[PDB]
Amino acid sequence: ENSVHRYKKEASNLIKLATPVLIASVAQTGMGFVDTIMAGGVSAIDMAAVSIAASIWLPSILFGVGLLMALVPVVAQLNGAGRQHKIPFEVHQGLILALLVSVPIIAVLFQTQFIIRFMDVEEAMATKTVGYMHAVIFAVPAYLLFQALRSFTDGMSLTKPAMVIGFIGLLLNIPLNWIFVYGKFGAPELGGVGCGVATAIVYWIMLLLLLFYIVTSKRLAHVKVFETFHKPQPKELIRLFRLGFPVAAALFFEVTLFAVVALLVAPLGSTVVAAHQVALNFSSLVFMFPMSIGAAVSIRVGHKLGEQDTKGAAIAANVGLMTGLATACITALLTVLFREQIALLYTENQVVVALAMQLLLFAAIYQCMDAVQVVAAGSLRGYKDMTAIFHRTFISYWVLGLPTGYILGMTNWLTEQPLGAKGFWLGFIIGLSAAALMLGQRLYWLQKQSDDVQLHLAAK
Ligand SMILES: [Rb+]
Repeated sequence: ENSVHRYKKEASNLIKLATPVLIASVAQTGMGFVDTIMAGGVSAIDMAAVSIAASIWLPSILFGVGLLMALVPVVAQLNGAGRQHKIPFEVHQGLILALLVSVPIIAVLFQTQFIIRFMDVEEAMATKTVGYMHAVIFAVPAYLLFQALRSFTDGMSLTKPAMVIGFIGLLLNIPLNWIFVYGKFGAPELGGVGCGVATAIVYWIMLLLLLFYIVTSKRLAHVKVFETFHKPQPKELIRLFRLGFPVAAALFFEVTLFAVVALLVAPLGSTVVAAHQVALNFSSLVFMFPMSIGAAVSIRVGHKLGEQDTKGAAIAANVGLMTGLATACITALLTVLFREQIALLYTENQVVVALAMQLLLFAAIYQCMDAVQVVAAGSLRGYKDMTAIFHRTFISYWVLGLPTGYILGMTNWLTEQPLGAKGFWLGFIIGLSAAALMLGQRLYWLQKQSDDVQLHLAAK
């Protein structure tokens, strides 16, 4: 029984979600730069590049409040095989809040879009172009919710819709852009106006997968149909909040903090690229990896949580964990080689490859400890309120990390080190391996007794 049944089902479960979830990222990122940079990038005169950049930036924060409307969707809990129903209303409910948020964000949207801060050039251009192409990315989150139930939750959990709008999504974007970003066959557009239009068509397709793969459930029924408002479930939404609030600010409010530091500590040279290029890019993607595992094990841990209420921990926990280290490990320890050519990455010259190669190094290891931090956290703890204190945990490694890490760049500015820039980039890792330690002492919390339905007695 020891490890036998563990790695067995552990392995399985993870992958069924693994491959799914992974490909999905290829959507986000894949589609992301694809139709985005491709056209509105080397076309609106690179004024497509930097312009559309700040564009979806603002959105970045937004999509943030969006994950709040996603841990709700981990609520794929009430199907521990138990209430394989009651979820339909639980869901419909979420979806509502979906809109009840996108709008609270449209505000921020329209207005600042008209305000920017300066008048560079992205103004007019990106500004309102993607501007109403953003009204588009409000109807997107609605779909996002669908994904909640299906996509990830997938009724019980059959994360397949990934590759659905996945391979299908990115595909579409491409030509939709072509003809629109300029193409012309009813109207020829511009870069920002482009990536943007491509976007309208996105939540379009998304809806497609929405209704479709969901109310069609080629395999199941036990679905939706009649729904309604709510004030107390919307108080449970205040729980969808007091669960989603701990994630929204976390990952994204933090997203701003992330931004903060680096920049602040980005005047440390032309390295900007080194740092920027290296770290950011490559990493971001390897990060994309362990995060994949998370929501898998996060949901996977959340379904096995609800059956006989067995040992999903050692499983989902000790499993998911054990493996991301591989991926982190494997990706990290494979990363090592790829420096030089990876370095290339952003098509240029020697431009940092050396220190880049060095900075490159920093990432491999981050990916490592980062991985560990992700998983446990957002996943196991991602189950519920842990999300509340996984959040606390979040900033614990933050303030400690960064200031410690910048003051590491700055320790050069203090004690002493071979390169304050690279090195400060590093202090950041300290943060992630630091917080990564933090959720470990969240070691289930005394593990689970019957304080499990207690988490769902404050979550139910
Ligand atoms: Rb990061």
